[PDB]
Amino acid sequence: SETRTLQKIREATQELLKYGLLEEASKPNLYRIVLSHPEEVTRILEPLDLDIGIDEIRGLLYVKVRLDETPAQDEWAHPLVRRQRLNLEQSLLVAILRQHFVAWEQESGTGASQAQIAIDDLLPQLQIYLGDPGSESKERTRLLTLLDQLKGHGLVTSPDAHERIVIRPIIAHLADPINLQALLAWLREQIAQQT
Amino acid sequence: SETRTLQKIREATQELLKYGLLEEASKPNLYRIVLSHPEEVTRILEPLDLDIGIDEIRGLLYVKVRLDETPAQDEWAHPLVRRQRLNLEQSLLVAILRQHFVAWEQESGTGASQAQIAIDDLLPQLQIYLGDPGSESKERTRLLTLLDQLKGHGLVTSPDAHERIVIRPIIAHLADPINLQALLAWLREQIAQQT
Amino acid sequence: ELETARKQQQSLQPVALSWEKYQKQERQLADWLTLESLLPLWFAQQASH
Amino acid sequence: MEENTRQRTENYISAKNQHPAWILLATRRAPLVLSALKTLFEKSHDGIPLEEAIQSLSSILIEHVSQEQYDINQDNPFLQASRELREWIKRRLIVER
Amino acid sequence: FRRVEDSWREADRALRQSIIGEQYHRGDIVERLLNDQDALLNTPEGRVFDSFQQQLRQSSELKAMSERLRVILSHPSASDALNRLQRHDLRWLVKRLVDESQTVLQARARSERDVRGFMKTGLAAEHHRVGHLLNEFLNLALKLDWQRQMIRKQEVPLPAVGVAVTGIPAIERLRFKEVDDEAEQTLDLSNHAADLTQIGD
Amino acid sequence: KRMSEAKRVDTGALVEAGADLDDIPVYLQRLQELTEEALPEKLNRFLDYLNRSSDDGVTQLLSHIEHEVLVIEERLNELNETMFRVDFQPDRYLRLDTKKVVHESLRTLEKAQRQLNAARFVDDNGESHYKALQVLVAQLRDASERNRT
Amino acid sequence: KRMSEAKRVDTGALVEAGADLDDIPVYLQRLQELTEEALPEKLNRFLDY
Repeated sequence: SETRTLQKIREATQELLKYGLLEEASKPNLYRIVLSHPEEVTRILEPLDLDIGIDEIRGLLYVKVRLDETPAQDEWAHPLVRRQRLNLEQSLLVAILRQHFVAWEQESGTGASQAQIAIDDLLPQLQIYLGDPGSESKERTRLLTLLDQLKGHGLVTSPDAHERIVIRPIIAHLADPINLQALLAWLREQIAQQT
Repeated sequence: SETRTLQKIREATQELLKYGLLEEASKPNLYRIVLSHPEEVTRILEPLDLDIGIDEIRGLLYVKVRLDETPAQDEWAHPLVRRQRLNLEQSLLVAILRQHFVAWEQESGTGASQAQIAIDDLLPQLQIYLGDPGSESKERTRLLTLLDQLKGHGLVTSPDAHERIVIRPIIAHLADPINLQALLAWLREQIAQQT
Repeated sequence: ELETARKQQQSLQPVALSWEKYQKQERQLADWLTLESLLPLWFAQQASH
Repeated sequence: MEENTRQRTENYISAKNQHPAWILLATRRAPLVLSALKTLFEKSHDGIPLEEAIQSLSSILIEHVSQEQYDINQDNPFLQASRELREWIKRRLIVER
Repeated sequence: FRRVEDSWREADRALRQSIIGEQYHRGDIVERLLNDQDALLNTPEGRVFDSFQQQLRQSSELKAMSERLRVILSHPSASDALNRLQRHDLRWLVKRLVDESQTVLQARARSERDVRGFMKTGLAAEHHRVGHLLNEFLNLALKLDWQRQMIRKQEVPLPAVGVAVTGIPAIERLRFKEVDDEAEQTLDLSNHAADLTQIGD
Repeated sequence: KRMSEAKRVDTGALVEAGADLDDIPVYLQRLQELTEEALPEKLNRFLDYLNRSSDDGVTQLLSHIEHEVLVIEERLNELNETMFRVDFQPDRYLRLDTKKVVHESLRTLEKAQRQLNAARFVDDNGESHYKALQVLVAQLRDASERNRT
Repeated sequence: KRMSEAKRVDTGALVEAGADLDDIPVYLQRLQELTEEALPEKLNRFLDY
């Protein structure tokens, strides 16, 4: 019947759907191919109510619901996407990494260099804001579980030889950072009131 | 201004992608919408290397992997598919379910999905192949785990109040003669290797 | 089930019986009309002689 | 009759390695298991409800905590009773329906 | 009787297994059922069962036996000869037997139900083909090693149909713990001492 | 005529095909298959086996009920033992005497079971046995369904 | 074929009849009787009720 879409476009679109993003520093072929065929990609995604947000400064592509704002409800619901709500600890970790990424972009500029941090610099703040689980080993296990969970969402890389991790630039496009700031303020108030 | 696909078609295709299948008996409106523009749905799914099969007789639409240039090793390697490959205990349960399905269809014709079987009827059948651990509760737990796994693939509804399940007509297409005769040859080969 | 199987076989047996009785007439017919087709040439040879 | 002589040894060996009863009597821990099981099954003749059975077995095993040479549990005898009922079901000593 | 039970259980299981056997016509399976049952019945334990059944027919004698047992166990000497458990067992011997035979009858009923399932199949055209295919596959199945988990969890080559796609991980779908609901639920440990003057005359 | 007659008593096999010369193949194929299965000759055996199995079921059940009744008798004897240890009054104690119900339905069941035991000896391939068993299971199922009466 | 089917549907008005051409008069008699007396009368009773 009709002709076929270019195999590269199909492959890149399926990748972007599987991982919800593409990175210039990781998969340059798909990234540049999608950017050079942007109209085609938005045409493919249009009928699913999907669209691509783009970032040349940070070299990040990502999907974004194309539903018109408040179309039928105050806050939308999309069949093919599930709006998960992170548990408390996960919210703290995203808040911490968001703030550190913002500081990194202050010191280095936006999208100029990847954000990095050491596990030993995160563990003290997790202890500060959540309490001691019983040992350094349990703290590290909890942090590893959380970091794996975020890696599932494409928010963090795996630990490397320096016990360091890289913060995925996708955080710059998070939904409600102000709610994260509010939660952080609530936490710094609770850490004081509780003791 | 911009060409936006009919809202109904967009909603129907999004839901159909969500559920992997779409039955007349449960969502007739979207099913008919798709049947009214099947080439639109094919045009929509073609780029992702997904296609649309159809069975108007039973009233079932199921998305199936496009065959044009997918890896011949298996279509389950497709990036978008989320569910794991079927395993052969699940395949045994599928075979028994298909046998019951055809037994019922003989009496009821190709009518709506009244294919229902008591959970108790399965235990004797599975007991032959999977042994007798001598504890009806243990084998019930085993069978219910298998049925949960199959409901993951959409072949059966979860047990209702009366410990009964309904076999989704999709099974007829996952266990149609060509698939059965491919599996049969592969299993004969496996037994030959066992010897 | 067994009773209905007995009735089905009782009904079907005469079908095959008559079908054989009919194949016999089919063979009786085919070769006989072939003989009729051959009659003119036999009579032609005898008339020539 | 000579078959009855030699083939009988194979019968006995197969029983030794297969039959649950002989396997049980051979285990280093047989008497405790046998006593507990008879205690359970003597007082009722219609089949113990599983939960009642595990409770009674935990009560019994609480007694045997004094045996220094047999798997002393002093942290949760209930879990021990559950695990051992499951084990005995695995040996086909007790079948539950 | 504890072994009569096992004999009939094995007979039923063998019949069920052979039903999955493709070679059998409807007539062959009925013949197997009848002959397996007769053979089981003609073994020694089968004759035990049959004699028990005849006694059930002539129930007068069994009732008389149980009455005599009641009389026997009431005697004082019974307490000396047997402990209470043994006396109980001997008293309800007949009940125990009448209950135990029910398992033989239940295995027999299971086999009969399975042959009912098999017999009625006066199939049609489309069904018949896949019926033969499934029977062939099931006969292949029996020769596998099911108790080995690895064999159970082998990956079959079946086509991907009903293929669902979900959870495209759009960053936007995320939301965060709204702990701002801080209002505590107050505790109530007050003893509600009551005055009786509030109920009427 | 014969082919239409055969379809008159078909079940799911001959209906898929017509009633002309091109349809004889499948008809004679069905006849051959039926002859190969050879079900009809089994009929006399299977009637006897049905008689025996269902008679076993019914008799076992009707005896299980009887011995349950006797268990109830034993329970009342235990109660009698308990009251006998205690004075209901200065020189009295209470005793529990049972008795057998004279319900019409039990009388009908007894009649039917007598007939069933009278049917084992009439030799007609167990047809009378089957009729007696039929009437007995009729009562069993009837009482099973409308139980509360 | 059609008259055998008719006898198949019949409820007792053709039990006495055969399935042969000599029975064609029987089929015609029953059909005319239906059309002109029986469907009319039965319809009249139905509408009265």
